[PDB]
Amino acid sequence: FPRWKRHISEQLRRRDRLQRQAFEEIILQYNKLLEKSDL
Amino acid sequence: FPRWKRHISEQLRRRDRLQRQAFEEIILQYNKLLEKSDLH
Amino acid sequence: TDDKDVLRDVWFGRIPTCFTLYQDEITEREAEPYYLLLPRVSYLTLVTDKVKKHFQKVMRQEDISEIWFEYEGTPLKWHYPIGLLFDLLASSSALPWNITVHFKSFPEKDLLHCPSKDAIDAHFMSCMKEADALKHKSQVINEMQKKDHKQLWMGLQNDRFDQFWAINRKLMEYPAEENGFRYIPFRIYQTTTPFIQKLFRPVAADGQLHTLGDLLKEVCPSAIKNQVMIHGIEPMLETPLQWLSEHLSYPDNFLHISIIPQP
Amino acid sequence: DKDVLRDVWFGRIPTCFTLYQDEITEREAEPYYLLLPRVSYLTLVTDKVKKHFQKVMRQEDISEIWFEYEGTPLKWHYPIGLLFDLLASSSALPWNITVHFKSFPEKDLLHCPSKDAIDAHFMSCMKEADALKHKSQVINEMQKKDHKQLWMGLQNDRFDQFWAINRKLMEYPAEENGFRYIPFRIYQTTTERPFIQKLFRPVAADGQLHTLGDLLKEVCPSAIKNQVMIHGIEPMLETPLQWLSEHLSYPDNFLHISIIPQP
Repeated sequence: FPRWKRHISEQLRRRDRLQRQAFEEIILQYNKLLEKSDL
Repeated sequence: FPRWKRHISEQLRRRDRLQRQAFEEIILQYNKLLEKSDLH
Repeated sequence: TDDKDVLRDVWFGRIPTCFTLYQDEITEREAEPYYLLLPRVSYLTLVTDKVKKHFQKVMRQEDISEIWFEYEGTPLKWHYPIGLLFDLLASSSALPWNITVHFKSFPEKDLLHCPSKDAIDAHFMSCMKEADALKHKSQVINEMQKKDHKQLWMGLQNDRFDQFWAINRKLMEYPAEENGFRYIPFRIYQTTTPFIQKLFRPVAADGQLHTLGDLLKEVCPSAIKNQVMIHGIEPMLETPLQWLSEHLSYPDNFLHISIIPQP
Repeated sequence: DKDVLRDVWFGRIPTCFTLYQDEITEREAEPYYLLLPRVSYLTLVTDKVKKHFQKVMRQEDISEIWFEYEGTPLKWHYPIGLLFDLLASSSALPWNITVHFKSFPEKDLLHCPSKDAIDAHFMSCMKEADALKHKSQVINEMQKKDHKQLWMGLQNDRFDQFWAINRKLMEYPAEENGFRYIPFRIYQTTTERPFIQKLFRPVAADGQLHTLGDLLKEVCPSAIKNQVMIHGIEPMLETPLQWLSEHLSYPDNFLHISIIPQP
């Protein structure tokens, strides 16, 4: 499609990788342990 | 400090922001919680 | 609903966040930090109900005070969307976003109160109504039934993409003969949390589509080594503004655009 | 320059050790999160991992431990940093390593020896490195007590303790104006492919110093589309080789250089 639309939608995937994909898994396990730690 | 040396020193700090500083604190906190479960 | 793939990746944008309770705060027990993924498009006061409760247990039954958030000495103004706050305040720093949680010493003259979820609902509608006033002389937001307005809210609050854009697609539509919105809803933020907002039309007398660069040249002429950030990305200046207001706006239909330096 | 040595030494790699799914467990098994030293070896940093998973398996279930990334086993004698740069740079942090206790590939992967014997591979690598730099002159004049201090300095993450001995290994006679040969090893797409290690001198015929480009032109002209990666950074190809051998080596005095394509 045009130059810019491809370029914009690339960084959105790049951003989610850098910011969400990295911490999604660890933060999920952290919270699960946190709840389990409330006895 | 010449071009290559400056540029090398910047990446090393850039690398530490991205790889170490991002995960050190949360990984630390994760492990403290884990000992509490091992010892239920 | 044009390029839904771009819309969904914007809507579901997340930001890894670390919530730590302030040290001077009286606690009955040590309180571990709360880690969380915050939605970039929602509001800080709307999505932190789980965080608030986490620190309620550690603190005494008194205070029992309104919760506020601080990022390195600066109180966080909840009227700004979470994404805009992060992009503008903390993006150049290292993840996760480190937010301090307070309960005492509310900065009465620096930060507005947020008393009910209804009050968030209020701010959200004021922003949309202001947005539509620019795009269609208030024509579309007024012609929708009130059951459509409370659906837009329930869509944002409960993070349901389809439910939201069930109503929002109309607001992104325009009369075919005009080929664009009357005016584009945008706000440009400098380093501090006084923004800039003038009037700007998406199409000239030439008929050509205006880009992000055209906008800045006429509204914020101090960019171009500055970087221009929207939802965490730096779109090409060549990006047509009408397309941005359609696809890169926040649920309040505004283009919250942050201007930050590099590094 | 002493600041570079410290950030090379203390480099880390966030890693997630997930137990291979095939394995049977008495109770549920958590992933072990951890920061691995780029300069160390998988051999040293994994009793904490072995111990973490020790709990959830009966003796019958447990066998010799080994590590996989994306189907390919991980060599015990490649530095952790180099393994990551070559095999996992493009992937998302944290580094996802699979832990096994069954189906050791005797055909494709060397056994994990006693910790004693990684120490053997380390010291032989230093010995080979010193042979190139000094005609083996310096490490043959050290007390045995120094070899175990180099090793235990790497093992215990004590920087100044290690570089107490290693500084002598980085010195040269004044008249020579640099090492005789530079100890280096180049790695291409995978670990299984043989690395390159030839003879190459840091000072030219003229007296001018040779750069990284000269090494690559002479030894691997396929890196000139491709990325040249040392300790996670891409130094300018105008970087003097002698300086790199001095400052960007791993503790085994070698320049483990990776050649990897973009992005």
